[PDB]
Amino acid sequence: NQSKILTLQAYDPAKVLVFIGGQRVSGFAADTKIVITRNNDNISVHAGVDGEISNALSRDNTGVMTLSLQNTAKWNGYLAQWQRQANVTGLIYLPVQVEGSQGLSLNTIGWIQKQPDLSYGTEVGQMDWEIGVLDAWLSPDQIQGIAAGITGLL
Amino acid sequence: NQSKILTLQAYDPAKVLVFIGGQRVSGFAADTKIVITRNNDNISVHAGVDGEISNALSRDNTGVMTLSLQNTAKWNGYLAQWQRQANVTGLIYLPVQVEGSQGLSLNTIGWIQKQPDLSYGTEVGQMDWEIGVLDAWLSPDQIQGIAAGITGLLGL
Amino acid sequence: NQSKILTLQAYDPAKVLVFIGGQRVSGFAADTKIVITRNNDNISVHAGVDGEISNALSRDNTGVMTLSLQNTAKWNGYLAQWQRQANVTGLIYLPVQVEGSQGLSLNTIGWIQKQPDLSYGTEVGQMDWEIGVLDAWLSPDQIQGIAAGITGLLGL
Amino acid sequence: EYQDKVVDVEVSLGTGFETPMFLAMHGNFPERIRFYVSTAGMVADGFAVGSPAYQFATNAFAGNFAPQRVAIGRMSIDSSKVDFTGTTEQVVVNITLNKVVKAVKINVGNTPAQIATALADAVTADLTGKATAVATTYVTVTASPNVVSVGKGAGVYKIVNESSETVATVLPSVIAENHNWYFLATEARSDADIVAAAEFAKANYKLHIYNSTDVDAYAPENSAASVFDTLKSLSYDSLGTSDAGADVDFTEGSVIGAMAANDPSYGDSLHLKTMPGMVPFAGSDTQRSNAWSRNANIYRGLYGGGSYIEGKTSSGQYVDVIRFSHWVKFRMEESVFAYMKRRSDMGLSMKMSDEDLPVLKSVLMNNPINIGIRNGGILTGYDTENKVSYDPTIIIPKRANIPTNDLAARILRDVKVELVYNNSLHYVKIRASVVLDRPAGQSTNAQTPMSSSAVGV
Amino acid sequence: DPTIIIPKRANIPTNDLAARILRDVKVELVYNNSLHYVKIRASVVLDRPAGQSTNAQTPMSSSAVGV
Amino acid sequence: IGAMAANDPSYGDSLHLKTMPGMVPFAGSDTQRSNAWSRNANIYRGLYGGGSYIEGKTSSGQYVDVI
Repeated sequence: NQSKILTLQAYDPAKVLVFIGGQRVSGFAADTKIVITRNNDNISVHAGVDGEISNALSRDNTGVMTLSLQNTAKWNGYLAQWQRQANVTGLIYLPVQVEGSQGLSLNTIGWIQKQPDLSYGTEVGQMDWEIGVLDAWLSPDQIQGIAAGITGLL
Repeated sequence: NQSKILTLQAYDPAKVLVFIGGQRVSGFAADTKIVITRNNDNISVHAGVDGEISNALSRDNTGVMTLSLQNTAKWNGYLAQWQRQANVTGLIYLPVQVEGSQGLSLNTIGWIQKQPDLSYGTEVGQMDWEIGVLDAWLSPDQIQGIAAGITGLLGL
Repeated sequence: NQSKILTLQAYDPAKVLVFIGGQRVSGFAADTKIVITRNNDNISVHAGVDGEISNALSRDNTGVMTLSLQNTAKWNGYLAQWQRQANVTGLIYLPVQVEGSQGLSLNTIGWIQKQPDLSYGTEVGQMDWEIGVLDAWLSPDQIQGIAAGITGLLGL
Repeated sequence: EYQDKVVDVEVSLGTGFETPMFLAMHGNFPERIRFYVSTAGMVADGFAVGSPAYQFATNAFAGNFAPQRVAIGRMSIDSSKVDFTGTTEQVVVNITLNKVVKAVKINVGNTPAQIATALADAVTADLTGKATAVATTYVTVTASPNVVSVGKGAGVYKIVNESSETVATVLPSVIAENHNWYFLATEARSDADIVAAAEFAKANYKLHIYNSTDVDAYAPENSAASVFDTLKSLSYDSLGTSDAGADVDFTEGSVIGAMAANDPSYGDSLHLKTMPGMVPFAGSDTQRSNAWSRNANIYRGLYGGGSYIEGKTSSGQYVDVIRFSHWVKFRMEESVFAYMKRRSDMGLSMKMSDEDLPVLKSVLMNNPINIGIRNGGILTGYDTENKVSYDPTIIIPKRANIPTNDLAARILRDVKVELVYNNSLHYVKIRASVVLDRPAGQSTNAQTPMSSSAVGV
Repeated sequence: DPTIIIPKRANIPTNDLAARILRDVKVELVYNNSLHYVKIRASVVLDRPAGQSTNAQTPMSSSAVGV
Repeated sequence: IGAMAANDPSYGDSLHLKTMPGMVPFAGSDTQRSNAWSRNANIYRGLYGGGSYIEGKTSSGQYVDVI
């Protein structure tokens, strides 16, 4: 057996575009760029004493997306102004779309949940805005292939 | 014996349908949608003076149904308007149906018992409506293979 | 079905307005501003001797409203002075209005029921005023599309 | 389509499975196999009420396990014979040209010969000018290209169809045609015909059911003169049972009505099941023993009801075991075949390599095995006498063991499976005891009972 | 589920770049039908509700014989 | 042809058990099936409710997927 390359195109971080409200976000920090996590398990299991087991499907898809940005990016001021405006008026929902390079994607409606701490030191710091999303289901739209029907001997 | 899966498809909370008056109800909250309970036991026992036991079936079958909703749902306004109208005129009885998923179901006539208490706080609150129902006997209905099983039980 | 946002604008605690006598009240504390509750249920049920159920509407609609305030607010002094004046003369009834945000509201006439208990400790304390209200039926008011929904319910 | 009524409400008042196949002698249609869903469908096709096919169909649908669909075989009819032997109003139902129900009637010394000739005379112009009847105790009836059917209506007489076409050659014809049937039944109750059908049934993996009115069934245990002896001596498997009404209404349907919907995966026996349509066996105690040694099952009534007994086959093997084996075979090749087809439809057909062969363990454990464990048909666990486990095992060859010839031919073999069957309960014995004065006392030895003797030499 | 496809810059013909036109954007939807006509099949019993077989086994979904 | 046009040979897949939408199952007994096989005359045969093409042997005896 010979080793096989998975994808014919390399994973380029610059192709992972982030769109909030219709504008592209620029000025990301080092190390990680986007972190997407859910809040609860998808399926819960009720184990029985005798051995019978039953499962339930979760109806909650709330998630938290973390955006890391440098202190010198204008998007920090953008987010602060949006936070103030949403506070005074009341409308807090804006669209959020993330396009992956060679991975899964995401497209739902999000809001600003937590503001990050602001540190000042010898080096340029990092601030992690926490954005919450209505649904956190990742979508395999970019990949081509329909084998879900083929798979499954249930 | 080894382990076994009780059913084939998983229980889904969204598949449980609640109908009041003829419209589906949306706006449930927290981790408990509905709670159905009775008011009295089915049989009351009495001791004798020489060991005999006498059992008496109950003829009252009313119960309660607690509906948990967010205070941002329009069904709160619907119920409030219905309560005011019922107080003004007198009609209080409306149909109630609950179609459970992989579980027992209900179909009877209900009424509004007690209005919940609002609580404006930091987070979004929860209001619990007590809906009283005439008959509270749960029906197997969707579950199959019950008619055959019922005739299988022995007793004397 | 998938997930859905119940409303368009978020519930804001500061948008809830409380009026007593004709002045807005400021100085709320902790994580609970007001709590509105009733004293009795709307309908009481009685069992019969042969399965009949008889329901009787209640004709009492008084309730309680707990107001939570810091002990550094001037409205404490306002309420104390009002209580003393009411005891001396006899006038105890004043209007009370609560305008909820994305929720039910209230508009009735209230009175001061019980004076809270002070507690001077290390931290800043909390005083809870019980305000009794004549009518405690919550009104949909701001919520739109309620008149059409009310006529939609079926029943017999 | 146009619907005048927005809401329509029609009121009425008073209101898969293994399909069997019954090989009758008739000519009501040109085909050799037809499927019916109710007796009402058979009458429309010109089947006389009380005819062999009609009686079989109604018995089958009346059981607790009715198949809900039956197949009828076709054999050419050259003559039909109505025998009035035995003392006996005697209505005979006839249908001619598939357009008339000629229910001729007779009323009646009282010997068969009187009624035998009397009916033949009544047949003349009783219209009826398209068929003939000739007397002789019994009357011979023959059609011309006219569909003629005769069925019992009353009395003691019986119907004996006749045909020159031999069963041994017809069966290949009906299997070359639609083959979606499991139970095999026939009305050619001659000794040769039964044996021929039994031989064919085991070659094509069908199940052969038949009834016999022969008195030799329960003849003394040393006498071998019945069909049951011949089938037993050849080690065939067939569920033969002895009944008296078999030759009048063909009660084969009643037996099938209690098995068509019975799933083999439960290991459920045929013992003690009810047979709506049969009659209790009237033999004495010794006769029952004689039939038992013959492997000729009987339908015996106990405590007011009726119950089948022991379901044993000709070779001595229990029927449920025979049914279980067929179910394992049929539903094991199907699951493997289905999985292979799905792969080929995607273009990724299976290939004989170590990276894909192991998948067959998941396929076999899915459809045939796990279904047989939930229902209790297949035993599992550990045995402390044999000190051997009962878990199913599966072994799959690796690419290094496949002979080069099979690679050219693309055949995989030597796949091995292991199962354990779970037995039902048939007979129970009790040992009661009634005390009169005092319950038997016991020794005051409160020590733990030792399990072995110290001396071992 | 609705789907949307958008061309990439490598597939736009050079002529459309001069004219500044984007095309071949594709969308997909499914429409939900209302209800118009309903039919009922009522039945009135007179003596006894129709009895059922005591076969308490799970109903098999297919026939074993498939040839 | 409809079951081969888009099937690139590089996967080594064959015509065994593939579904032909429009052909009718072969009916000739079972011995007739044996005669055709020795003839290198493939047949469309129905099993377990569906239709399945059995073996794509060419006139010379070599399997089609090899050719």
